[PDB]
Amino acid sequence: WGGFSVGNPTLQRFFALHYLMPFVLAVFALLHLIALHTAGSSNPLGITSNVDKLS
Amino acid sequence: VSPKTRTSNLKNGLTIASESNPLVQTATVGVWIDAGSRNENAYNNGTAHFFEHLAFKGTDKRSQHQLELDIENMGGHLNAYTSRESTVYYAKSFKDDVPKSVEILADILQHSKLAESAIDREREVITRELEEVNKQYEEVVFDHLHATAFMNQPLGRTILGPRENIQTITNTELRKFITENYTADRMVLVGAGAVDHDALVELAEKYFSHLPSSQSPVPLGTPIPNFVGSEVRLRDDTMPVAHIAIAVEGVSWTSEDYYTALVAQAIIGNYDRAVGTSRHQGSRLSNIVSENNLANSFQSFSTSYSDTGLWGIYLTSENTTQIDDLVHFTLKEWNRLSTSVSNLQVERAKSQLKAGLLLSLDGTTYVAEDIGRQLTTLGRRVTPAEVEAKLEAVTEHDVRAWAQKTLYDKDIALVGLGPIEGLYDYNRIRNDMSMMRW
Repeated sequence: WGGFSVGNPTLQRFFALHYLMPFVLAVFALLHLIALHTAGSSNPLGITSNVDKLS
Repeated sequence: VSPKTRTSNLKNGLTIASESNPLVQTATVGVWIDAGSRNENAYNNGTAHFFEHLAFKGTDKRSQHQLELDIENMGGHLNAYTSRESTVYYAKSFKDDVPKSVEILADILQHSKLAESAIDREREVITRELEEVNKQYEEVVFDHLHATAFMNQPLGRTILGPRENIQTITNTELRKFITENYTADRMVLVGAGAVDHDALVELAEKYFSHLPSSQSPVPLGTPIPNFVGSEVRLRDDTMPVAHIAIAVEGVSWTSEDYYTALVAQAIIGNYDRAVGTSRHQGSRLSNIVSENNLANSFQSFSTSYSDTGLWGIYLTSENTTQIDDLVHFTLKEWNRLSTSVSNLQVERAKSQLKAGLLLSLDGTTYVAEDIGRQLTTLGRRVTPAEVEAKLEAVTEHDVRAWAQKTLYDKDIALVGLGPIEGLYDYNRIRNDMSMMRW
């Protein structure tokens, strides 16, 4: 809180962190796609798609 | 300046066409017919090809054995081939063996036995041919290309025909086919080399005078094809070489764009890594392909029929991870025929063709084939002077105009055979038929 209840210190720190967190989230979104790119997307049948790919 | 092609007719309407060469000692004589597999329907598809087998299986007079002996005694050989729109039967012999050879040809065409025993024997031979064309990759690719481009149309059928027809072809339907199609007004007797025209006309009057005329005599080379943009993929991961053909609808023999299409085809040209000169060719595609090792070969083609044609390229490549690049760069060179070609490329290609069209005719069989093809597709032999004039009339404006209506943003027919995992789907190939920058 930066104090003994929720107040100005809390609000100003939440602003700074709210601005930051979406950038962190974009990085992790990119990371999970890089990790996926090794196997590729799954598909609704649950089988390999290595037999039949589309751009 | 080559000797003049002499041309005469008989009363039935048989054309005789000859080009003498007193410098050679052999002569090619034969019969060029304006008929082929296209004249069959779906039920007798394969008949034309079947007949070609039976033509050498014995006549009313000479048996198969006697036929063999007769040709062996002449000293030369006989040859025949059936295509979609043309059938040829010719005989290469010595100068003075020409009357014998004309007599043998007239006999096998008019008076062939077509005995049930021989039909049954060939039915197995032809059945085996179905499972051995599989090896001739270029033929496989082009047969699938016609099948897809002219989907469910007569030009889309194969020459061999289906297995089912081979088992059901009778002597009746064979006889009917050759009676309807091998008429005098559709036939040209051609001589090249050591032949006298006047002698050939006499031999024609002696042997081909009792040929039927058709009821409605149209001119030679008289035909509606509706091209289908489409693809056939014959993936085979065990083959090391991919074979790919890409074509658009091209031009007929008598199109006004016939020469413009040949010039455009020559701008792209051919390439073969095994030929020493190919790395130095002027063609832009050739340079891209050789520098990057994208292909073993490519061959541009502009195939013509009476009422349509296919214009495109045939590629072979072992570079299975860069098939995308090969196709990409090929279609980007086609795009430049619409956007970028100038007098530079056009004049170069015209220079190359002016010679090429004459160079091709370097023996009596080549000359006879040229006379016969031209007489059965155009109704006349076009003199080299007329050909030189038609080529000279092709301008860069003509090429660009032709490409913009024939290639640019058009549907293609695409066939791939072999390790073609790297060949993208239809849309991505067809999207390369235009440039977003233009």
